[PDB]
Amino acid sequence: LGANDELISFKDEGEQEEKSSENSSAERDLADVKSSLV
Amino acid sequence: AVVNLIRAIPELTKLLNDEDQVVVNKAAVMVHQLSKKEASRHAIMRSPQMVSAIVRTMQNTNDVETARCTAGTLHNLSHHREGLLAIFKSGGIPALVKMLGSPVDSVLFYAITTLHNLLLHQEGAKMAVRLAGGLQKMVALLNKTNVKFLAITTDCLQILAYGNQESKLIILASGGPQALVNIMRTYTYEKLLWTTSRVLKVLSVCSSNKPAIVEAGGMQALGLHLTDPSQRLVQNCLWTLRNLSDAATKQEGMEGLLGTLVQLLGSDDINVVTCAAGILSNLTCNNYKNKMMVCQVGGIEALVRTVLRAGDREDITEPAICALRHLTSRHQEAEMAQNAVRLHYGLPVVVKLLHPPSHWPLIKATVGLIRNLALCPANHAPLREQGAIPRLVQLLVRAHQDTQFVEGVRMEEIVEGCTGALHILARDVHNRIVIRGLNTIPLFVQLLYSPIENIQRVAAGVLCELAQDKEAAEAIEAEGATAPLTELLHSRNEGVATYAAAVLFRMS
Repeated sequence: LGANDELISFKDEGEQEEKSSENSSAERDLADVKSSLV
Repeated sequence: AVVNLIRAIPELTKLLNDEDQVVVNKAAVMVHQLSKKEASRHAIMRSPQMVSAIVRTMQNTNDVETARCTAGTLHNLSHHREGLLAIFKSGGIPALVKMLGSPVDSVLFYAITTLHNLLLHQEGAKMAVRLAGGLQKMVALLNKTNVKFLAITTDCLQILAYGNQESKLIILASGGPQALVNIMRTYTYEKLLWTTSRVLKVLSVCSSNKPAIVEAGGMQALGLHLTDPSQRLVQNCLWTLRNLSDAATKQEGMEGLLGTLVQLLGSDDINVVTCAAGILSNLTCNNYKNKMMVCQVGGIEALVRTVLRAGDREDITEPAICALRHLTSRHQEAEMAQNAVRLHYGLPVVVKLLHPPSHWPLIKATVGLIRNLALCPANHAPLREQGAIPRLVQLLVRAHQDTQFVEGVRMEEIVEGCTGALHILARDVHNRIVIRGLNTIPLFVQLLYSPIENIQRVAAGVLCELAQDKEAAEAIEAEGATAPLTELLHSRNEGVATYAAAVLFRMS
């Protein structure tokens, strides 16, 4: 009894970044990690 | 006696090219020692033949020390644009990718770190790595246990996969989702958790990767870190969880995640609130177990507060309302939930949402919630007093008019929803008077002619309730309802047939 449940799509919400904005850089965080590993 | 003790590059390049491997090995060591000094570096970087010889020796040698020295030399050259270019133009990428298969750590580390440097600053490096088969090699290395190495490897994957559907498919085919989820469930190193969450976020928008991440235990693994002190990590997990949510409605062991999500609704960060609401809405869809858990930890109250805080922001109210809709039907505590929405002061705002500026998607969901709330008799009067009936009728009339995708919603769904809500509200004698007074009977009779089975059912259902009152049964009969209701006795839908028989009995 009652309304039917339904899913919500966040397709656009998720595809927004990769389409409008350039990818971020993690060098600041990994620079020390890389030198240390080496 | 022995003199001349203490052009070097051109000499070493010749030695690395020597057919004698013992000579190559010794020359390799010397070149490496020289790469340690900035002065000797430029000399090496500026020699196309030197770099090429270093690259060739690395991938062809069978001596571990020579592999180590040449790989280390290239790593040392990768700190400068000129070095990166030379490595790139000399076939260094295919060589480095091959080195990713090395059984020696020092070699693997020089290789992955140098590749990361190429990917970050060398135009054309991403494509070359993909072509060389780097993606496949990298995913295979995710079973390594050095967390710093894993952090650099996963970031390489993120750089290569971002905005590239083909790369995401390659990662999927190599078993990337399971390996990434394992990392989230095993390690505590924040930088690795973060670089890994970034990859999962990128993959979560791929229709093929989504189901693989979920089945691997991704929802539970990401949920484990929603309370970590790292805001960037929490945000990445939340966005990823939301993208995956519509595919995780069949997963077990979600207790912990659901609990944390409800607590997150109380966040001052509106972005966290919005995501958690969206995730909760999808996870409660047709899963009584999840609804039970959400209700048990105060989800109704949290969601009502969320609706109140959201105002006219429909990216928050739609999921919060959809979630409340799911929580108020078909589960052991649905009755408790229907009452909680009222006891937590939510009836007035829920009814308000039926009015402009709300758009159809939100209105559709709100009608559905009111339909559920009406199942609880204690909600009959409050809903009437807030003006729910007149507005539901208004929406019905408008939607029906159109049927004789609007803003993304099928008006037929609004007709079905409003009429269903009215059917339940008509269980109350006082509501029947209001419904009757809005001259709705002629419209309800017309809906019996609807080609949509579910619309005929709710139409007959509301007429059935209204017919309980003589004068109403009379008005229904005067509208010529007898003919259609008689034909409906032969409906394929048990509800339609039963309701029709009930109205016919009452008209007589």
